[PDB]
Amino acid sequence: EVKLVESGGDLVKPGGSLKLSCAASGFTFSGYGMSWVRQTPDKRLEWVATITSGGTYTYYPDSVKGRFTISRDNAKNTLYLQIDSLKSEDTAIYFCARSLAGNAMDYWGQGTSVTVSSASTKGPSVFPLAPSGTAALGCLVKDYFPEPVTVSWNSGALTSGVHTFPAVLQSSGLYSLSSVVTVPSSSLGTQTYICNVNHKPSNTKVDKKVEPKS
Amino acid sequence: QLLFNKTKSVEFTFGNDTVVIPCFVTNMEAQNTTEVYVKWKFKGRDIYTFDGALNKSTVPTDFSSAKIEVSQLLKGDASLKMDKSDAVSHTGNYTCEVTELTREGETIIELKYRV
Amino acid sequence: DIVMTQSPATLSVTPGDRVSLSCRASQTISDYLHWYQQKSHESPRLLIKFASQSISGIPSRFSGSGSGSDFTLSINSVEPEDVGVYYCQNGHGFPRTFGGGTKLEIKRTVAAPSVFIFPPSDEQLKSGTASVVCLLNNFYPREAKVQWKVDNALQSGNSQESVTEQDSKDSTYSLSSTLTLSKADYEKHKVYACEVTHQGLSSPVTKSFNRGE
Ligand SMILES: *[C@@H]1O[C@H](CO)[C@@H](O[C@@H]2O[C@H](CO)[C@@H](O[C@@H]3O[C@H](CO[C@H]4O[C@H](CO)[C@@H](O)[C@H](O)[C@@H]4O)[C@@H](O)[C@H](O[C@H]4O[C@H](CO)[C@@H](O)[C@H](O)[C@@H]4O)[C@@H]3O)[C@H](O)[C@H]2NC(C)=O)[C@H](O)[C@H]1NC(C)=O
Ligand SMILES: *[C@@H]1O[C@H](CO)[C@@H](O[C@@H]2O[C@H](CO)[C@@H](O[C@@H]3O[C@H](CO)[C@@H](O)[C@H](O)[C@@H]3O)[C@H](O)[C@H]2NC(C)=O)[C@H](O)[C@H]1NC(C)=O
Ligand SMILES: *[C@@H]1O[C@H](CO)[C@@H](O[C@@H]2O[C@H](CO)[C@@H](O)[C@H](O)[C@H]2NC(C)=O)[C@H](O)[C@H]1NC(C)=O
Ligand SMILES: *[C@@H]1O[C@H](CO)[C@@H](O)[C@H](O)[C@H]1NC(C)=O
Ligand SMILES: *[C@@H]1O[C@H](CO)[C@@H](O)[C@H](O)[C@H]1NC(C)=O
Repeated sequence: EVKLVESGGDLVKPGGSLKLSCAASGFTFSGYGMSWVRQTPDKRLEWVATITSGGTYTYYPDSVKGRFTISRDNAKNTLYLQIDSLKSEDTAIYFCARSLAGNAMDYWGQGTSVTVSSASTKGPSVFPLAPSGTAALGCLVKDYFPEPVTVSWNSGALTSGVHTFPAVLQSSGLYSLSSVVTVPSSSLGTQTYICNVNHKPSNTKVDKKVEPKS
Repeated sequence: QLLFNKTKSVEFTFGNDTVVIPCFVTNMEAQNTTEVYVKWKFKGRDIYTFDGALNKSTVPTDFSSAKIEVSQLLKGDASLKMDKSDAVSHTGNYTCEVTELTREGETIIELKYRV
Repeated sequence: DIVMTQSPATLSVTPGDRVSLSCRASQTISDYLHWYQQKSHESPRLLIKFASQSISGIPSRFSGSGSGSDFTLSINSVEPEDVGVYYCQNGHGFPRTFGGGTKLEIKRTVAAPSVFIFPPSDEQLKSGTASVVCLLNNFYPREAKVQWKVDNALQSGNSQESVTEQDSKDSTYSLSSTLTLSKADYEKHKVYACEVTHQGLSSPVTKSFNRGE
């Protein structure tokens, strides 16, 4: 199976530099053009770079021309995007894609997140949303920066009835997110419920057990 | 924009070995045919396509003999070859469209029957 | 500077409908136009290339048509799992540009929200801020009004809402509203109430608690 895995996204300050990477497998890497596409928080997609299968020719829109560099190592099946002189408008999810004629992109990676900001990273505080035939409980993941956080329940064993909501930007500049799960009311006090919060930009993981209030 | 060694028109007789309509891109930059798409048009209809990603050519029934030599494509040679019996009823303007990853171009050739 | 226009931005349709999505190009691009779908929390995937060529592994209900400047993606007998955003992309013209996307929503029967209220944790109250959370779970339509009352006094300007994308199975939405108070203001009142207005409720529904109960 064709598989593309981006890495290298991080929080970076304006004017800084960042090198994104994409590992490719499941196809003859050296036989295909490759591209990078970014998706801004408004959810619009923008093509930013394409490279031919031998690496010789590179193409960029005017918005990034002169400060993005795409490259590839066909012995290593790896695609790169170097971003220089970063601006706040470069904040986006960055996807690598296999490309065909007309830049039809028939396989995409999962994306890597880049945030351009002079603000410092901050890990979240995690508070219980304690349950009061169906009950609801959850975790409030408050005051972190930047996006994203990932939230799982019982280390991924609990998936049914879980809703993790879009984060909201507060007036302080930090993000706040809620994740809730609906469970049988008969499970409260007997079943253990733990929300696992991962905030890679601050290198913080938090697990919080959520119990009925005493 | 892809640029061409243009030709206004070519002529053929029934003494011609085969019918070749020239299409030569002078600034081709593709490095594998997966990056390339070739379309040949006649009187508004697509009469030959080569999809390089899929290694797949498509022709209508009145152009069943049309082909390009794929080994020559990355040299910029997208010339269409067809039998005389397919050509003799289809004289006129042909359009050659070549598309790469980010660049493309087209050129027009008139095929004429002379003796 | 080619411009790709997708209109409308949002399209609500009925399961079983034959749906058509529009894409318009600011210039002629013949049949060099591609279609992608991006489901929520996924990356885009190629549905159709060059206006009408189907991609291996794509459901056969997707097809495309059009040439020149106007293009259509067809979904014959749309399904609830087709909810998402659909993007066109030019294959000619520079740069390779994406349309703004059309978000496909599935219409279903009205489902009233299940409403839950959560008081702030004792732990958060220590640090000077109180967050009261109200959850509206698995409802349809998406339109829903949540009003906060504190000792039966309407609150304004101190709440934020967040809505999930439409679920691909039951075609419902979920919504959370968070009321943010200072700890000092929170300790001055007893009744915290979340009042929900929605089409599925014959009367606005209020969930409340008393601080310290
Ligand atoms: C333009 O790009 C195309 C592809 O887009 C190139 O054509 C490919 O060339 C590569 C490299 O020569 C071929 O890769 C080799 O594939 C062999 C198997 O492929 C066949 O069998 C599989 C089933 O497993 C089918 O799915 C497939 O359709 C084929 O029928 C392998 O046996 C080879 O393995 C060897 O090399 C690897 C390292 O890469 C070692 O790890 C192995 O041990 C072994 O030594 C190899 O993987 C590929 O098959 C070709 N694809 C097609 C579709 O033909 C063109 O060469 C390129 N044009 C240029 C560069 O001008
Ligand atoms: C389009 O199809 C052609 C075939 O019509 C593909 O070219 C062929 O690629 C295969 C596999 O790489 C070659 O077969 C193998 O070649 C090696 C190298 O000598 C040999 O050791 C193996 O035993 C086997 O013969 C084949 O030679 C080659 N043919 C030609 C004419 O180049 C081409 O890769 C395809 N392009 C695509 C799908 O983009
Ligand atoms: C039919 O045959 C004639 C004669 O071979 C071809 O004319 C030649 O075309 C080549 C390629 O363009 C030129 O290099 C020669 O100079 C041409 N010769 C003459 C005498 O003009 C013609 O191209 C063929 N027609 C088709 C449709 O293939
Ligand atoms: C275009 O014409 C020039 C001059 O005859 C020639 O040198 C060149 O090889 C041609 N290019 C192609 C792709 O045929
Ligand atoms: C071929 O095209 C040119 C313009 O591109 C035109 O002048 C000529 O008449 C055409 N030949 C026909 C229509 O037979």
